[PDB]
Amino acid sequence: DPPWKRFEVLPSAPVDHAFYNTPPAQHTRQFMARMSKEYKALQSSLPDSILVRAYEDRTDLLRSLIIGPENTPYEDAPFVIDWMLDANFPQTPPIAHFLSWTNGNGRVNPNLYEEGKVCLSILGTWAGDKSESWSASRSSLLQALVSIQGLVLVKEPWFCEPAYEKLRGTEDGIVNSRLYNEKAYVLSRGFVRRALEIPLGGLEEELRWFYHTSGKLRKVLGDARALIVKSTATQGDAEVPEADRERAVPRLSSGGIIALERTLGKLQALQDAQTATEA
Repeated sequence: DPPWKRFEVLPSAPVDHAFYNTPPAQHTRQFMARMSKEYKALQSSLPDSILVRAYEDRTDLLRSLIIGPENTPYEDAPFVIDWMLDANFPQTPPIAHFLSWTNGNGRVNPNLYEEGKVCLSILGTWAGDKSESWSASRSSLLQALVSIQGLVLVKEPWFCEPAYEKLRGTEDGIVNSRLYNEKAYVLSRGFVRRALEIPLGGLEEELRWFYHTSGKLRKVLGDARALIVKSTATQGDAEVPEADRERAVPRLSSGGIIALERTLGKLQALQDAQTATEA
């Protein structure tokens, strides 16, 4: 009944799930009691910006949706991860397959690979970042999901690359952070397009409610169009205006404008179809 429920168990894993064709393993006797604790934590503590779906028929598969936070290149865009808990969960970390709707352009974040890999210590896939290593007694799916939102979908993701952290504040790191954020912003807009063009199993009504009923597609379109005007006004300038400092995405290049307007045609076409169906 609620249009935006943070945690729900649905009847059936969707056929579009990344792990739909991997048959479910047996799991230990303690697995189901552990999932009861995991569900209780998701229901109690997921923020409004993270949806999770579990399934009655596949107790080893989950799908999550994270909305990009405000004043990041990711703002208002949907990030979907398909999850598997293997036979050894929770001894072993959950397995993440990120849906990278990047079309060969590269990564949308240094830790979110185009083939689906998520590099975080809490997923057992990276050594020594600010997310803590996985362990059954400390860790949870909830903690994994808030680590992605809190440590990956950040304001200046270019520094998620460990080598580059030493360059904060420097003239080159500032320039490269802006260049990176311009690209992540344009690519993230394409994530809104993909999530709405191709119905996502178990998340169709939620996405429609967020982008249509609650007005976030209007916001995405308005923000992009306002950014095209400001980018046209400042296309030459050697330095960004003072009020636009501290903005995650202060301006776009000419090629980014064109790229963004390609996506706006598809996003406006989605709004137009919705406005039709309401007549």
